[PDB]
Amino acid sequence: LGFLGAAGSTMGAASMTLTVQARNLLSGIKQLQARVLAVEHYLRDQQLLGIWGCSGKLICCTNVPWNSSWSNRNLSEIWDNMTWLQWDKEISNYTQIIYGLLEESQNQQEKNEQDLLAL
Amino acid sequence: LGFLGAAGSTMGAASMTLTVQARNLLSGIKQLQARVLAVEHYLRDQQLLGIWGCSGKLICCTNVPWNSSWSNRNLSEIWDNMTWLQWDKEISNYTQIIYGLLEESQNQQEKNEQDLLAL
Amino acid sequence: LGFLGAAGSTMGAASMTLTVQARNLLSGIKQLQARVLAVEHYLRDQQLLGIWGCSGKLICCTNVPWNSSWSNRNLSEIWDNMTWLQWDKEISNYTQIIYGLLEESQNQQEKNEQDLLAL
Amino acid sequence: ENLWVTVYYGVPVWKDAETTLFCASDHNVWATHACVPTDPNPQEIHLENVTEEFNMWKNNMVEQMHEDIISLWDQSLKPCVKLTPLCVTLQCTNVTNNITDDMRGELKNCSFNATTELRNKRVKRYSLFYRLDIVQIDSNRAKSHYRLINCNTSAITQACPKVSFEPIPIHYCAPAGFAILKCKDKKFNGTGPCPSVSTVQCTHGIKPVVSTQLLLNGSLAEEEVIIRSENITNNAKNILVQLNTPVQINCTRPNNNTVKSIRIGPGQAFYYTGDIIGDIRQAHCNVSKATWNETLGKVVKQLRKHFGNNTIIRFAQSSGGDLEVTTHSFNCGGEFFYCNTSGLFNSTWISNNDSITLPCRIKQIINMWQRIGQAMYAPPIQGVIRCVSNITGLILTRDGGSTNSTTETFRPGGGDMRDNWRSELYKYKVVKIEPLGVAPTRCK
Amino acid sequence: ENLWVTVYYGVPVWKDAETTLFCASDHNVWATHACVPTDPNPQEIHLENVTEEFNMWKNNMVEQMHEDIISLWDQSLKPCVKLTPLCVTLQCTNVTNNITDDMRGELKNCSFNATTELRNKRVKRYSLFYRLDIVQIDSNRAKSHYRLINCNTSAITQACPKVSFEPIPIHYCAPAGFAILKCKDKKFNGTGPCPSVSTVQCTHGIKPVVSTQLLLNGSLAEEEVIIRSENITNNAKNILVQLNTPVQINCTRPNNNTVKSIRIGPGQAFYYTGDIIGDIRQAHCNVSKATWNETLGKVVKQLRKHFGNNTIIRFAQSSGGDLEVTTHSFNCGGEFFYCNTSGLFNSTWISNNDSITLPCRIKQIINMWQRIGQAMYAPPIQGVIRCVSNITGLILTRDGGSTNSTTETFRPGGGDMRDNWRSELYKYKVVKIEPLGVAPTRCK
Amino acid sequence: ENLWVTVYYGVPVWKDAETTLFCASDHNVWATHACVPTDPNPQEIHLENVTEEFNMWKNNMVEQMHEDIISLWDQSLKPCVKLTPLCVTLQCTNVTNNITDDMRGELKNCSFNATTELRNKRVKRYSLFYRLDIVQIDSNRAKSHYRLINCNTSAITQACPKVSFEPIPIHYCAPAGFAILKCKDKKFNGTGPCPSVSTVQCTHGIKPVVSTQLLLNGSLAEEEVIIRSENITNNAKNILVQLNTPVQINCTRPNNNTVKSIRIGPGQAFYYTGDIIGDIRQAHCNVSKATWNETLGKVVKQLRKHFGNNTIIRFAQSSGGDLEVTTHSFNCGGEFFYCNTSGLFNSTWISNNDSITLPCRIKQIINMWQRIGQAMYAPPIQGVIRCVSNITGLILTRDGGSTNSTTETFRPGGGDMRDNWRSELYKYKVVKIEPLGVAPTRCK
Amino acid sequence: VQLVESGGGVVQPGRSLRLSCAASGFTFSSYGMHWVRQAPGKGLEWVAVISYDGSNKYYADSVKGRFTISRDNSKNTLYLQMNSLRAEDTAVYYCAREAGGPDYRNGYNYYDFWSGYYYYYYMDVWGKGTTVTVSS
Amino acid sequence: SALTQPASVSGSPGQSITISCTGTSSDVGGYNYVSWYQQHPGKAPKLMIYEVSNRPSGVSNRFSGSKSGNTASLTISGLQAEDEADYYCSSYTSSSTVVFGGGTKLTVL
Ligand SMILES: *[C@@H]1O[C@H](CO)[C@@H](O[C@@H]2O[C@H](CO)[C@@H](O)[C@H](O)[C@H]2NC(C)=O)[C@H](O)[C@H]1NC(C)=O
Ligand SMILES: *[C@@H]1O[C@H](CO)[C@@H](O[C@@H]2O[C@H](CO)[C@@H](O)[C@H](O)[C@H]2NC(C)=O)[C@H](O)[C@H]1NC(C)=O
Ligand SMILES: *[C@@H]1O[C@H](CO)[C@@H](O)[C@H](O)[C@H]1NC(C)=O
Ligand SMILES: *[C@@H]1O[C@H](CO)[C@@H](O)[C@H](O)[C@H]1NC(C)=O
Ligand SMILES: *[C@@H]1O[C@H](CO)[C@@H](O)[C@H](O)[C@H]1NC(C)=O
Ligand SMILES: *[C@@H]1O[C@H](CO)[C@@H](O)[C@H](O)[C@H]1NC(C)=O
Repeated sequence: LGFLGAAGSTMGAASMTLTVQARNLLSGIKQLQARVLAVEHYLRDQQLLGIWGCSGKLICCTNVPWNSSWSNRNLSEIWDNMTWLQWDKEISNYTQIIYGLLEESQNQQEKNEQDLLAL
Repeated sequence: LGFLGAAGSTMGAASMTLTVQARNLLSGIKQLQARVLAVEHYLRDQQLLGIWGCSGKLICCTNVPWNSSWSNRNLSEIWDNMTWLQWDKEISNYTQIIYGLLEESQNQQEKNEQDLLAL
Repeated sequence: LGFLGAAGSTMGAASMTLTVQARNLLSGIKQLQARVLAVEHYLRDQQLLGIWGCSGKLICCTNVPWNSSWSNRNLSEIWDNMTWLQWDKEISNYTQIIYGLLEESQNQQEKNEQDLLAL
Repeated sequence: ENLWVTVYYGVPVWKDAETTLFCASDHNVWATHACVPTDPNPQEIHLENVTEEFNMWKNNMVEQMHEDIISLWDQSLKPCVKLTPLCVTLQCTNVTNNITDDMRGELKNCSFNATTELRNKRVKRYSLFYRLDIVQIDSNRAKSHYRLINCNTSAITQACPKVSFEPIPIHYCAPAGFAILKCKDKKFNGTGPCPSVSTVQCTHGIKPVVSTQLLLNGSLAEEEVIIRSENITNNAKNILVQLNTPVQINCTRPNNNTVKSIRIGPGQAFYYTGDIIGDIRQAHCNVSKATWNETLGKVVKQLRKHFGNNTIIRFAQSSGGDLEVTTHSFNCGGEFFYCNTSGLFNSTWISNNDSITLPCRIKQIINMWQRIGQAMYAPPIQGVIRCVSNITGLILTRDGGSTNSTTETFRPGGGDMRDNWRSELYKYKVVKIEPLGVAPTRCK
Repeated sequence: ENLWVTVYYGVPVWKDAETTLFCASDHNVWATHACVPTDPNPQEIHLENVTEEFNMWKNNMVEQMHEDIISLWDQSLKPCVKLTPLCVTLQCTNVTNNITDDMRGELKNCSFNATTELRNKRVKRYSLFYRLDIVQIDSNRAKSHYRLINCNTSAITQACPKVSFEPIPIHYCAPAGFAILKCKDKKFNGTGPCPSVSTVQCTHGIKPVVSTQLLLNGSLAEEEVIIRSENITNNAKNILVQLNTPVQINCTRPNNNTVKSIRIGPGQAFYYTGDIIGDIRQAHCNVSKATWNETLGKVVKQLRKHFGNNTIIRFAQSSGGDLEVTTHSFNCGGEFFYCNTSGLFNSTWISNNDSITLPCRIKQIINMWQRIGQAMYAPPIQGVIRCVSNITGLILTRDGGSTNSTTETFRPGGGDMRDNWRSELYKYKVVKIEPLGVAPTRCK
Repeated sequence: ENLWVTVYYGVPVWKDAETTLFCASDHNVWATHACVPTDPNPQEIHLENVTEEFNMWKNNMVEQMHEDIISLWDQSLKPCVKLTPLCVTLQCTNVTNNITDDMRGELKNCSFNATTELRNKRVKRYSLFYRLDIVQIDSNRAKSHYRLINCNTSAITQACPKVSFEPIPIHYCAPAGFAILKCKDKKFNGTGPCPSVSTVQCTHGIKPVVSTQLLLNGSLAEEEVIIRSENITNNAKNILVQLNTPVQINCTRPNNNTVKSIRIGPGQAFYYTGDIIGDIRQAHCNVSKATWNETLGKVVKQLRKHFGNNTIIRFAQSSGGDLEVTTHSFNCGGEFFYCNTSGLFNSTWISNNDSITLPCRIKQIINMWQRIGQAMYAPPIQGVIRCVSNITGLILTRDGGSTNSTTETFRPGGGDMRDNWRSELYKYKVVKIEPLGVAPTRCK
Repeated sequence: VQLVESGGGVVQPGRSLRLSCAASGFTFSSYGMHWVRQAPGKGLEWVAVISYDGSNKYYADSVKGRFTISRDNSKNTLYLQMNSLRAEDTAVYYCAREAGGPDYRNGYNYYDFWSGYYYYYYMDVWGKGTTVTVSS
Repeated sequence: SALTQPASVSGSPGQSITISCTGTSSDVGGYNYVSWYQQHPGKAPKLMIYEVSNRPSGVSNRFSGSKSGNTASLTISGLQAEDEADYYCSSYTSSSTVVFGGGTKLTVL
């Protein structure tokens, strides 16, 4: 598969092509505006991963439980019977709250423990 | 609290908003220049943190005791009473020496120690 | 040392300047072109390092062997009787192969294993 | 034993997006110094089972593209000689070079005064103009006084004969972080959930041919004649018809033109029409009669598919107004042709080795776009020009009413400029890549 | 026991720093396409336990605003018709339409030989001019050989009547990595610490009002009249006075002017005043007398806090120079007024309905700022002009010393653009965010 | 024995690269108001056992310098008064002064109709011009009709008297991610390995001195004269001779010329030589005779090593072409001089104080950079001037082809602006830093 | 600034004769030209006028059909070709230049096609004349 | 065809004399193209007056002229011996030809 070749596939399969997608995220005035735009988007995402404790991690298991009502679905349904495009449509309403929960419950709290335990 | 909400708080109290400050660091021709500069500044700090082994961390600890000649206040006296604005002024002229010290005293030594694990 | 202080020295000796060489990778229209381009080169390298499992690591160690056809030399020659400029020429034609192996053989295997160590 | 949040980076997810695109190549007004060559190996996904709904007329790629074209035209025209100094009273008489009856009144010969190399000196001079380039300025003073058509509005500019207007195809390329979706549905209706989609980094090249009533040199439909409209019952909007077979058109300006050159000012060269020798004949375009009729029969059947059965269809001539809308227009060699369509849109349809010649007229002073901010003068072309092109599509409008499924009349449109490219870019959509996604599981 | 060096990232620390700012709007001169949509959420965050020193006149936000207005004017005027073809001599006489002795000879009836659309034709035309726009030749035979006052300098340019010069407010926004710190202390002048501060990403809008004496349509002081200066003991600096009582002023150009236009060159339109219907009247501004007296009394109460008590204070008008530094110069409706404010500054204060009418002059040829490398014309305005504004502040100077350091006297003047915008920008300071720092503690 | 792969970041690896460079500042054409501040303390780093191979003439730094200089000239020139209004018939007479023998026919007194501030008033003006600036229109009849040499081609434009032409040295700096490699070797002739290198972030400053046959004000060789060429047997190539000893040259224009001026239009002014105070004499340059002889002998000494022994070496004057390729051209005070070099390149050398005075010509209308898209009028300089400069090197042309392959003869050449800069840029190479690399080890 | 006539020979009645004006010292090619004749004891009689291109040629009625005017812009030469000469044609023939020049109107000199001067309508430069005689 | 002109005129030295010449609409009452020449015997004629009253460069200010209706007039003020020359009137006609008058002999005695 090439770039986005996994778009029509099972989420649990597509997870094995994540580096394919990551690889292709980076490459008279418009040309600079375009290059700057790509950089800005790349960095916004990297920063967010760097807040949740995912710097350098392709996949992260977080320490944050979540509200089941966001998706009343079986894990087998999510991972085996549907695509990522479909998944995004189902949970698009919770993007901001998820990110906020991770921010507070991941490194903002975990690193309080890092200092407290450094004895 | 929002952005800079903790600016007048003590250093200890203000450690509770590190992720807040981080998120607000990222977003005719002079406006393009302003965007490029914001990126350049951001990357310099990220590179320095990477050099010190702080990529993805809000809080780091090194292998270096600090030199008391830089400040003669004790631990709780600083952390529970001074703000970060005040502290930064108090030790402003030692910023560069501390950073240079961290760059080599931690990682040249650590990378060699971790290379020897191959023997 | 200063920038390129060990450039003519051996590969082994040069390992002590890695922390030095990285320092100057970062800082109307021509100036933007120059600055944007420098950023792009920096970020391409960071992306490769992230994929390879190099989260700010100065020295990375992978789980991937190299092909015996690429070099017939022992480690004592590589590290003590060779410089990095010489080595780069010596293995120039395998860079792409190596990188493909560093990305795919490292991440697919790491996640197939890591996701199961989390149960 | 609850569930936890898991973050996945590198997720293959799209969002509708609008961004800028890069110009890519395979002097010249479009194939310029700030456009780069493409990589000729598109990394397609070979139609994986992804369905995506998208459409024409809402694709803002067209608007960006339109603006770029305007900018390229101005950029190449800025460093060119102003013809402002030539806005003087002109003295015309009848041209005497064996003009046939069909051409009487088409050409006018004027003498005038103009500046030259030295500021204080002015030299009498003459040139030949097409009648459409001048106006009479005063019956009262006499009957010989004329001026150039646009001297009472924005200045006319011309130089840079060395610059080509050849429609070299340009590819558009996505910026990093973006991708272009491509529709392979050859039966696509222009608006629906295209089941056959791929992804490219760059579109194929599109020739920037600018025309009015008939679309020339575009993509050909591959299987069948197709029709595109934003709303079929909207009689204010245009209808795009893509043909599946090209119609070959042979155009000419069959007159041997001498080109002359004088200086107006300090390196300020002016080119103009000198004597035309041989006799004078009307410019024209020919189409196979048989192929045109075959083409229409296919179009009519396709139109009927979007109407009831045994709909009686008529073709007819345009409403008039500016010549640009009235006639077919195209550029060839830098020359500008305005051609009648009387031999093309005339016949009617019923429920059950020859050619068509279209007369053409020539203009030199042209307001290139719908705006009147500037004006351009075409240079003359030395010798005799012949052009061959392919009709790949038609732009038609419905009359504002028809009655009881009969006399449904279609006429040439071409009122918009944008549909010259909507007809080519309909196969593409632009999306942003959103690699960061979240999906739950059971883990430590 | 021993503390180790530790690193905290995401630290709330500020640095005094200078960068540029983004333009956000609320076409016009300022609200051009090159400006960001209005901030939908000016999310102000108050800072607990923060005191900072904000010295204005060190605030380079002023300089950035100064440069932006200059550039915007130039961008707007750049594509307009020039008045170089009008730099000919004129035959002028006194225009008559029931003109009083006060305005007698002020307005002239002038004729000149104009260029028409075709450059080889000339015609005689008439237009009206104000005395301040034109000059004579004395020795060359006769006096009716007038020329425009600025044909000896950079070409006078003006047209584009469609462009609005209404001072629409513009917001400034920090670039990423920066924040704007605002002073909430209502008593704050321009120096020293401000005990109550908050930050924003974007400031509120500020109107780019141009003025030489009376600052118009600006922020009002809320608790008291505030007198600000870089230096309050010398006579070198200007005194900026912000009122807490808006003073309404009603200005007029009571002349029902008719506008005529011609074409000089290729779409090169020119506009001028033609006749005036009805009899001619003197331009003026009306200030409520009682309000003005209260205004000055409040200023005096404040002067006594920088100055001593029981001091006789007197006001006087400007010492002279061109009208720009002598009169109250302002624009309204595109018209440029030069009003005599001596009626506002002809009183004394002691140790312990009725309107004021200020006569005004009208000028059409202006130089915008203080540069003389450019000149602009002004369009005529059809009809009668009526304008209503609020005096927000005064630009005052102090006279250069007195016997026994008593009887202080003040005068309007010092109308530099930079000092007008100080009254709006004093509330803001721009700082850089420095998220990284060291604070040693116990760890391994 | 089973060893694995490691990745090293911060690896000292070089690649050849093509990128651009910055500027240096500490008005004029190059060190402008929009030029990058220089580095007060660049750090040169010696590289232990690095030998680097590089080539002159493959160095793209030269091309970057070329393009920037052209751009800077155009930026400087753009906001100047055009002299198109002065392209009129000139009525020429003689110069009423004491003219020396070599100056007869060198100057003409030209009178003409000139515009004034107002477009209805015209006056007769006169100016003195150098013969090379003036062309005969009709020798037959009139015997007095003349024009400026470039009025029939792109306009002559030049004013901007406030801008100097001092060749202020510019340091070039690399962007982050790049480094500049400097060669410290003193024997290398530019094609091969350099055993002693160091790197810098910025080069020393390089002066953009205009030259042809002789190279002025360049960095001197430190140990020996070095003769560099792309191919020694290719007589179509220029030969660069870098001296290890300066030769002093003193030039003068011994004429106390007075500058007069006229107002042409709306802020449009022109400056020219009017009166001349004192006698009229030819401009000239002095070269120490003894120094030149010894210096040339040193060049010959080296030619005998590059070429074979017992070969008679001769020097001769160039064969022809326009002034720009036959004289030694240089800028002094903003003025352009074209000096005869016949007294320099006249010798025979075999294997077995005083001075050289060179007469000079003056050209005021200049077609710089061999560009035919524009011309400039150098402004006159008030009073008598002197020029003192150092000869650092020569550009020679070998006359290829000889019966029995003997008696090599050289002529001055250098008709390429790019070849002047070679003398300072030959020491530098631009490198991309590649911090990533891979190597084998024992870890897992 | 001279007009020099030649070809003033003697012919029998009915014979042809060619005159030639060797113009020099002026842009002959930019000026119109005339021939004038004067029989001994008689006043001046105009014969013919010619334009730069010849586009305009006019003759006295008295010489019509016998006299042709032509010119060479380059050789700076004016010609008069006489045919069927009558006794009455004996005269001194003169070469004269049509004055004229640019037209100074509205601030700018105006010129004809190929920068030819226009006519001021009076002869200025005269030659010396040559004698043409018809014998008997 | 020819313009009417007196065969001769005369007057004493130092006196002002005029020479009349009469044409038609197609001259003086049709154009200002009206000129006078002075012809010393044995020489080609030279222009004295053109454009009715125009002075060629080199002609003395004692020479003038006028027109009225179809009558042209040459004024010679201060007659000298040098004036004993034939005078001719001429005109550029409608028909673009040049018409000359008969020629006047001036005697100064
Ligand atoms: C109001 O104005 C007064 C007078 O200028 C300010 O007082 C000065 O404050 C500065 C500190 O920025 C001191 O260095 C000066 O010595 C003070 N001047 C005097 C005469 O004492 C005062 O700070 C201003 N601000 C406020 C809020 O009142
Ligand atoms: C060039 O010619 C001008 C005239 O066009 C000379 O200027 C005149 O100089 C004489 C004295 O020699 C004065 O009497 C005149 O009044 C001047 N006329 C004007 C208009 O200024 C000028 O000197 C000549 N220059 C040279 C060097 O020949
Ligand atoms: C003023 O108006 C009156 C009519 O009301 C008229 O008679 C008089 O002449 C006018 N005066 C002037 C100076 O225009
Ligand atoms: C014009 O007005 C002036 C007063 O400014 C006066 O002296 C002059 O006589 C008036 N001229 C005419 C013609 O009314
Ligand atoms: C050259 O190489 C040797 C390798 O043994 C090293 O010791 C030395 O430092 C290098 N020296 C210089 C000055 O180049
Ligand atoms: C000089 O150039 C030649 C090539 O023509 C090269 O072989 C030689 O090594 C160079 N010599 C030096 C010392 O640079």
